[PDB]
Amino acid sequence: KSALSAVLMNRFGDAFFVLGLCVIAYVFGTLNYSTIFATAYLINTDLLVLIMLALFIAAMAKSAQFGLHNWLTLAMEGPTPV
Amino acid sequence: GPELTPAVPFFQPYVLKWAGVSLGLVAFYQFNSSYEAKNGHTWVETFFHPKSRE
Amino acid sequence: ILLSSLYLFNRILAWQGNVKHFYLFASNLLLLFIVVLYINFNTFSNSFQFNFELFNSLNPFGLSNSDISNGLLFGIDGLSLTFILLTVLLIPLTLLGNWYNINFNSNLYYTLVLAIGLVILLNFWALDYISFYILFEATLPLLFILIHIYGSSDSERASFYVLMFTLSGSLFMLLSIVVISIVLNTTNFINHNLFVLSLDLQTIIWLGLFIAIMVKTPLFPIHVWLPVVHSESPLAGSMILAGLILKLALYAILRLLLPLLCEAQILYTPMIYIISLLTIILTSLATLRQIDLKVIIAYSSISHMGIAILGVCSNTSLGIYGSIVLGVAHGFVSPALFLIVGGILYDRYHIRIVNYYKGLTTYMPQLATYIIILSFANIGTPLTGNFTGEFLSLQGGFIRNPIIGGISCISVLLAAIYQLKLTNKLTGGISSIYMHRTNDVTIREKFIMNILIISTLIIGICPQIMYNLLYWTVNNYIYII
Amino acid sequence: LKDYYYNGRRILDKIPVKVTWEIKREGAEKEDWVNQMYFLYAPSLILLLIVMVYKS
Amino acid sequence: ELKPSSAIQRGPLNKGGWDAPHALHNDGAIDRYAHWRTFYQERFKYTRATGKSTLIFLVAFPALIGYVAYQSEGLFEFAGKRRGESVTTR
Amino acid sequence: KNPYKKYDDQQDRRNLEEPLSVNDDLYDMWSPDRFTHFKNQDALKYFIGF
Amino acid sequence: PVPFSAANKKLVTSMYRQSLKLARNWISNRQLFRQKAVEIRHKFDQNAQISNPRLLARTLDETRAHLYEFRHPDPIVPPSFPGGTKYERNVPPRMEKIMQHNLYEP
Amino acid sequence: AHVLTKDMIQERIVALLESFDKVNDAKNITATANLTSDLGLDSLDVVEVVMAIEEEFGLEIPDHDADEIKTVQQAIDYVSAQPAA
Ligand SMILES: CCCCCCCCCCCCCCCCCC(=O)OC[C@H](COP(=O)(O)OCCN)OC(=O)CCCCCCCCCCCCCCCCC
Repeated sequence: KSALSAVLMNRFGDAFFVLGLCVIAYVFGTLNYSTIFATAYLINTDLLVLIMLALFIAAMAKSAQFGLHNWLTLAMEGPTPV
Repeated sequence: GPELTPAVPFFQPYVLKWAGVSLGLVAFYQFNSSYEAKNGHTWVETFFHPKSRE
Repeated sequence: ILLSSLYLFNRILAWQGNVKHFYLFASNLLLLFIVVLYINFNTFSNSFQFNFELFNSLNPFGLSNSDISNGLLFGIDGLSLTFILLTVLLIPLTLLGNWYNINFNSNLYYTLVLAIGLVILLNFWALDYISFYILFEATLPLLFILIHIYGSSDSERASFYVLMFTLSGSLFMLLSIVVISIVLNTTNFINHNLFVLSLDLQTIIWLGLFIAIMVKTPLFPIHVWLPVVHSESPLAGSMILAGLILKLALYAILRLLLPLLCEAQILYTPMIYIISLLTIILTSLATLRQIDLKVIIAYSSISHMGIAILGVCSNTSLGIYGSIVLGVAHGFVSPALFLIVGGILYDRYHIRIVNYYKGLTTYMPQLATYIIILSFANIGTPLTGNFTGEFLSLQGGFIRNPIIGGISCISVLLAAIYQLKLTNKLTGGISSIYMHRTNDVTIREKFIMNILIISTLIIGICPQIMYNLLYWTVNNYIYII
Repeated sequence: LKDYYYNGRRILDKIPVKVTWEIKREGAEKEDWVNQMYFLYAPSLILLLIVMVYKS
Repeated sequence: ELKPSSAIQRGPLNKGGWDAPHALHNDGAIDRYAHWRTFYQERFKYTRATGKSTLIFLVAFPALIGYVAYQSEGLFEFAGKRRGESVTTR
Repeated sequence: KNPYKKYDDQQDRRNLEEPLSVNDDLYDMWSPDRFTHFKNQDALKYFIGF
Repeated sequence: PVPFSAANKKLVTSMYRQSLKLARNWISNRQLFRQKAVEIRHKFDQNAQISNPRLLARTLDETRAHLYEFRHPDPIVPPSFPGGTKYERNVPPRMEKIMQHNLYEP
Repeated sequence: AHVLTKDMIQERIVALLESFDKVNDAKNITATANLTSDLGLDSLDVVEVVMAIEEEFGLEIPDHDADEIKTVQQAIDYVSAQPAA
């Protein structure tokens, strides 16, 4: 059950990650770091906020911020070296 | 010193099958690319005979 | 040849008494023949290539060499070649997955299975509305008989569902095809984008075509037949129904609807997006409260089909490519999951209730590993074709309508939920008390599963490998001024 | 014959060769589908993969 | 006096096969639960609760999605939009 | 259910032929965990209040 | 509700054990745990002889309420038991022979 | 690792009871002694003793099985019946 918790909360994060990737591919035409960092300073700010918000929800789940933390303490069911 | 379980042969049928197919595929890829560098075209392309577009 | 090969069939039947080795050999030859056709297929051309006509008035029993075309037309382009390859990859596996569990009247069973496969393969060759419709319907009586005679306890209701629902949608498609026939006096797919009907008549013809699409895909809210039919079908029926037959609807959208009714399709796209979003969300949530393994697996297909619909109706090249890739990857992975639940577990225990299953990892570690792999493939883990299809479909959907595709992005989570909820209970915990230990997966079962996993992995790592057959297709159907 | 062979194999756990019911199950066990699936179907699939690679 | 022909010899219908040992120990309670869950449609009735679910999912939710999908049709264009540019077209 | 009683399936805390509720899938061992120390309403109060 | 009976004894003994478990759960320091434990035993001793029904039932109800007011969020359990960190870890498999399901195929 | 024996369990329980101050006598503690009768332990006192036993061998006694042990031999056979202790 602890494993199911972790995988599902991080799939919630990954859903917002996929949303962000779709926005990024549509707006920038690419996923490469070079091009996105080349042209990001000219981009409309509402679009950048949409992209960054989706990416931050993903990172929030990964880094266990107070929105989506619950799996972090459940993960102590695994062996200690894990 | 921990106990010993029965001896098991390293190269099982699955090892031989999967390694053989994979390595043969890579060997075929390299042979085709070399045959292309020499002959001018991939050796696999020679078997391609579609009707002309016209 | 045909005379001699019929003699060969007859003698084999006389001596062996089981037709199945001959059918396996014939299907393997068919796959090799299709690969030879692919070798000789020209990719730098958007024209149909291996054309032939049947039942022309000048040669009713031969091929037509006449200046008047009144028979049924057949031929292939890249789009149809893709699905034909999927079909001929799948057919021998559907024969091999029932090699040992059919014992009474097995010759008829294998004949039905092979006939259904051949009908679908011919359906992908059809080049006009009438030939397409004929091969579209011809599977229904074969499926009715197969499910009625060789299905599980509730297979009578299931056979009646698989006949009646599909007939119901097909008859409205038939209304549309009749209207096209009498209004245009032509029915073929080669030049049907050259005919521009008035917008009003377009709007009317679209409705019949889309009702048939809604039942065959299926889409919400006319999906409820598919879990029953999948659950009660024998294994070959389920494999064909999930891997091939549902793909006919996506193919129908591309081949029958978009080239002819372009403007009406533009007008109707938001309604399609409503229906597909309802399909994805509601069927994904309904899966969470199912107690039959085969029903759960069947419900999964509906949500993936919704994602594919959203891609194929997105009016973008990425969306259409994603829809096709998703169709192929689902055709690999869903038959594997049906093999696990209705072929391996069901042949060992003869029961499908989820309460009975727990902790299979102890005695069957290999089956548990297969379950884990196929589960993460089914929920779109990257490097799997399922991820490529879903990701591209969602890109196209989001471009077509940012709000609707953005909300559609929740399918990642929802699919993860129902699938991993099943696999968590199947593999973890202490071995169940209700079942005795059985054999782990056999060599035949592993062979089938390995074929399907390697296929999905190959197109997951390099999806571009399909592009040489599809790059015309991703431009043939979008409507931009 | 098939009924006798497979029933003896299934109950006794012994192969009916060697000739009195030997236990030697390790190897020498080919199923009736292997030749077709490994020498026709599988090479066909490999050829399809090669063709797709070079067609691309 | 009207009887089937004496020339007909009918035997039993046996499907044959090997009776395997019973690997599953059936629980009657679980089977009854599964039967109730599988054939729920045969017992369904329209009450306040079930009707409320019917109205939420078959009427309300489609109407919300439809309003959204017909209001926002053609509204957004995002490709390469720059600062100060409108991302909306209307 | 107290886990020191004996059950035919110890992990699931179920005995053979025990009747199932119609919503049994929401009450078995694999269902989401339930917390006893506070009532759900009071826990909502505390969480919102924090 | 008997002033002195086997059922009454079972109840009071279960409850006094509950009190000592609770006190151990709540108090980190061992010395103070012994203090509070001694005091619990004193409280349990003083009300031992209550005879009339109303007073005994009232004292039992009020001590039940006291215990419920002092319940611990997470008791201490040894790891190998139901609430334990090691419960059902590495459960040794049942030893069991392979039942066959198919005449032809293992 | 570490493994206990029946005599180790017995020696630990005997030292445990010897440490208790409410007991009648130390020399009179037998393997088959009754705590209720021979040692004259109160209703609550035997509870305190069972709690001491579980705090000593690191196990958890349910209510129904705690009240069942009446003799020292009963305690020893119970503690040897438990794998992790
Ligand atoms: C009952 C359901 C309704 C039935 C209505 C339809 C019944 C059809 C009966 C099946 C017969 C169709 C398949 C045979 C026709 C193909 C014969 C042929 O030669 O194709 C001609 C085509 C071009 O050939 P040609 O112009 O002569 O030039 C050759 C140069 N060397 O050459 C080619 O390009 C090769 C074409 C390959 C086509 C692949 C066909 C795959 C399936 C073949 C068998 C299907 C059997 C289905 C049985 C169930 C009934 C549907």
